[PDB]
Amino acid sequence: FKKPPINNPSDDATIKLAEAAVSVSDSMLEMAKVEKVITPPSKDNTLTIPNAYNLQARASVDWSGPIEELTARIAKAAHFRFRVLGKSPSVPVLISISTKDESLAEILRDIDYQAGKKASIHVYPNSQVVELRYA
Amino acid sequence: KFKKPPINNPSDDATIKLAEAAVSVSDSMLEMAKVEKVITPPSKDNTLTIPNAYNLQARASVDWSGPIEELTARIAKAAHFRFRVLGKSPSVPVLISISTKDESLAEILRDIDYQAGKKASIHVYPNSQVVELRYAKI
Amino acid sequence: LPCRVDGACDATIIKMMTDLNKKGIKVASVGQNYLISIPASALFADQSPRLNWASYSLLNEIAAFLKQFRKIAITVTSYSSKYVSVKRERALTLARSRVVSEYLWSQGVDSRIIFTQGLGSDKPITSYTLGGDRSPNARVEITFRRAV
Amino acid sequence: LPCRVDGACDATIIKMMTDLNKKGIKVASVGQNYLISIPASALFADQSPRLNWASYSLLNEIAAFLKQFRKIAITVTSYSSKYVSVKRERALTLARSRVVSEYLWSQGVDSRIIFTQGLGSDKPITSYTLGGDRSPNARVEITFRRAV
Amino acid sequence: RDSKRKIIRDLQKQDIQYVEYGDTRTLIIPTDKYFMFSSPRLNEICYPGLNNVIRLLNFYPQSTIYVAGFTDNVGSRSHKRKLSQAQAETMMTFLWANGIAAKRLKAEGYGDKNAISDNAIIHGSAQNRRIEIQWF
Amino acid sequence: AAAAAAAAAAAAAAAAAAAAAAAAAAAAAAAAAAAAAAAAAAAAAAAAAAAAAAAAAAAAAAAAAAAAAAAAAAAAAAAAAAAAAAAAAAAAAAAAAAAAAAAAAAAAAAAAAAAAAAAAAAAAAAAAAAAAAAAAAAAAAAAAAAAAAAAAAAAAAAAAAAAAAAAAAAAAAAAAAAAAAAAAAAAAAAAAAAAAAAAAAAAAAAAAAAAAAAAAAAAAAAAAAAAA
Amino acid sequence: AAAAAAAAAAAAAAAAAAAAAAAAAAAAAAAAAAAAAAAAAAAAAAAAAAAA
Amino acid sequence: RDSKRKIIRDLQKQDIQYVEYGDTRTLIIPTDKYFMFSSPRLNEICYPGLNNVIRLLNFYPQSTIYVAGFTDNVGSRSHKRKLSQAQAETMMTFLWANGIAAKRLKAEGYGDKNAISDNAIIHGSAQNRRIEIQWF
Repeated sequence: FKKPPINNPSDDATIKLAEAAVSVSDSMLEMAKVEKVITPPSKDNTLTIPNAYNLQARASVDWSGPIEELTARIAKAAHFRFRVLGKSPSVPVLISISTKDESLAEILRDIDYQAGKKASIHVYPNSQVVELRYA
Repeated sequence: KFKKPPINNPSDDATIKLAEAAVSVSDSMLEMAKVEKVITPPSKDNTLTIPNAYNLQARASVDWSGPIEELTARIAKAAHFRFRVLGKSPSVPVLISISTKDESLAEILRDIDYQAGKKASIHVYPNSQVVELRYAKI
Repeated sequence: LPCRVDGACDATIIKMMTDLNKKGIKVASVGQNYLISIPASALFADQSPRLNWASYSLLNEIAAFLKQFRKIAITVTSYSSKYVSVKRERALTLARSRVVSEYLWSQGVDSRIIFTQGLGSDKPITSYTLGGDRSPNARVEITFRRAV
Repeated sequence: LPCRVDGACDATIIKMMTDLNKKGIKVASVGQNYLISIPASALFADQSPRLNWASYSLLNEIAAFLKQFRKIAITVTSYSSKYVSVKRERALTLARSRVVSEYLWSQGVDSRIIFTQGLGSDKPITSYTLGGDRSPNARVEITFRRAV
Repeated sequence: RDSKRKIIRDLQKQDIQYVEYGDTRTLIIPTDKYFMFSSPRLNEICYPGLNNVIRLLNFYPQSTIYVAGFTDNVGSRSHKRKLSQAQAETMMTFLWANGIAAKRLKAEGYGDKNAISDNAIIHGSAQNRRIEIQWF
Repeated sequence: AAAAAAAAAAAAAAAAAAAAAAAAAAAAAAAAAAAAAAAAAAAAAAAAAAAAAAAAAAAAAAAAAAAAAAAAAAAAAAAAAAAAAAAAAAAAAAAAAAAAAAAAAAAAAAAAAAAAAAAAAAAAAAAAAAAAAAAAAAAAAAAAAAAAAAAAAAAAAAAAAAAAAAAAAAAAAAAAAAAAAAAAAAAAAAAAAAAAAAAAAAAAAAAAAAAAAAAAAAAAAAAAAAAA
Repeated sequence: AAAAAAAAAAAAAAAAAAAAAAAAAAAAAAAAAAAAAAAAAAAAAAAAAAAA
Repeated sequence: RDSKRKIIRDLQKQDIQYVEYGDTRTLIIPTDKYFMFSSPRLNEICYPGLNNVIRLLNFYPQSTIYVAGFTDNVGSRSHKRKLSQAQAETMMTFLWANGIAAKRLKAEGYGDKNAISDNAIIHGSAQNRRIEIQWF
């Protein structure tokens, strides 16, 4: 022998309350469907994982501040050269990564992300150089 | 002997007037959602940015009202997907509240992705095994 | 006043834990990871995703045991021995675990997530492969971690 | 003070409802749609728009049953079996229903509308077509919805 | 004690309406106690109503069966229609799987478009949430 | 007793005897070729009312419309029928090619029946203890009564399906809008999630919805389709 | 290796078994694809499935 | 009184867990009472737990032996790994020196990477500090 559910709508008002809960909750969801506009992954603008074996080492960083200096250091932690193209403005592009262990290619993906469109990162792994670009 | 069919439990007037508020706010809710979905058509869903996977086709049932970090970390931990974030979290918490029963993990992440609309988004990269949660730029 | 007991007592926890181990549902208790292991003979019919009617009593002290703990995510995962193929097998065990978690959140858990999944004898606890659901490999397991 | 009962009691409602079903006037009670179905043998003479004198007693607990409910529109519609033509038949059933609604608003209804109409066996409740007004198809029906 | 008057008297006891109406015979089954909530999963604890309704309609083995599902005013009209259609359709499969031949049966869902009570009141909308079973 | 020619015979209700190895290609309009052995026909014909029957060693390849098909011992057909089909077999094998509308199929023996296109309205398939039917294009109301220890495999995208398996049968169904399943000691595999699904399992019975996990976009079980 | 129909954009396919639907507005009549039994007629231009 | 149920009952008495699990059998030994502190020196006063665990695994003389060491959240990850590795490795030498043949055994150290409880609470981290002994 089995039981009915415990918080079951077992009651002629509470069924109406809970059918309205299902109606509001899914009507919330297609509100979220219509205003949630996305990126397509083929047009996402963010940096990939650059699949180089120096960039799959295993790093650890706690920092807030101006973008160029973590990227210079993860170039020299990655044994990569560091180029900068563009001009850094008077207000600096400020990021924060506080991760106690993750992988340093995914640093550079979160760097490119938290830069956004104030700056950008590329990397060329055959030449082993990280570049930081402005706009 | 005469009997109407539904002889339910004794309800009280609290949930009587809660229910008949709840239906008027439900119909005002769906007439709003009808207006929004007609005067901008939804271009595109999120099945392209969260695509399904074998070992993401497990199922779960979840009630949850906290922030999105702990829930998406638990989904990816039981999906055997490495979870990461992009972007730092805002000081106000992006709070979701998922109350569903028996949905696949891929569609649960799609509901999480929709409910955190324009504050975060979930991306799943299934030829790798990562679930990322990325915050907004603001 | 604040509550001393949270609708549960430790004497009743070990009373259900002895009674479940006497009826053969083996409760492992490692750290705060709790495992209750249920043979699929003791719940379902053979090679079926269907409960027997008497086995909801077994699910009754499973659910009343799951009353007693503060828990965040129960995961329920099922696997049996080989019957036709691994694809038919994984469909069976996915339906198997999703049926027993549908009954467990019909009943009382204070869990926030039940994850539920099934595998195709990919993790078998003995090498002795006697038959169908009478195998001790053919089992569902309900594992969680007791929060604080 | 405001009134508790509105000139009616539920014990008297089911007392008239059992008594009307014992005398063969069948009271269907679906939701708040109420149907009382009256065979045309039990009121009129055969193929006539004329009441018998004893059948106003049957109309007496029909009208005293219709005291008991708060109602907005009673519709009374009559139909019998085929006698000459459907045109003569629909004239018969229109006169039939308008005569019984003339007596029902001579008597006490608290209805605001009685709609009243007749049909030409266009809706017959059995396929067995024995005769004239002794057919169980040959009937008037009084349907309404009990307001709040 | 195995007959019509016995089984209709205990369907009154487990609160399913029946109407005798000429040739048309109609069971009104509440979805609120014979379905788990807002779902086409049958309320499995209420099996003796389901066995007693199928025990009743072994008595009419040549009639075509209309089965129809009903909701109340909540939700979108699509949700009304698909939920009523799903519940009527799974009651139709219950009668087919308890042994009525499939071309006797007809499942159809109304999103309260017949509406045997008003949806503005609680107990009336509880009466509106139902399955009708008609046959001849 | 061979008959192999391309002509206009056109009126033959030919119930031939044994060893009638007729590989004809003639324009047989009013045709009913109920051969009894050794048929090895590879024609390009047009019949449109054929109530064909075929006994043992009947290999055929025809582009003609039939009306009824009967199998007796063992065969291998490849026919292109068009309009309607009343088909029955006995321990044989059969294949058909073009768009047919098979209303009823009763297989009470070991029948390896295949149809590459079945566009019907109500296909009632009754199976008994040995057969193997594999018919797949598009039905509108499928009624698969497998009373059988046998198999009914399908990728037939039916709009409504009603499959009942009685004693260790195995049926592979695919329902578009309506799924109706009853199983008893047997297996019913649902290869597509319907718009509304309902499945009931008896003693030791498995209605497992064995769709392929990791599809391109596997649609999840919604609120109207989530059964246990 | 498909078999199209003459109506508004239906096509059977005989790789293993399919009865899918096209669009017939971009006119991808390549007649050359990788048809699979997972509802995917992956043609030269685009991909087609059993439409719903 | 010389058997399995006797020796598992007194390993319950000197507070070492055992699990029966199909073929997998696992002893959970607390490092906090079976090792002197933050060291791979065995807690020599607690010899009857060590004799009783080796008296238990004379009963399985063909199984390969996995032995693994565990810590909690304190210290560097290198200190976690080398301390857990050192304690698992010296329990492996204890079983080898009490007479199990060396290619049955496998010592491996996890710096709480399996973590059978949370390290945020005192008694839970006490449960995390352990040695697992698995065999088949």
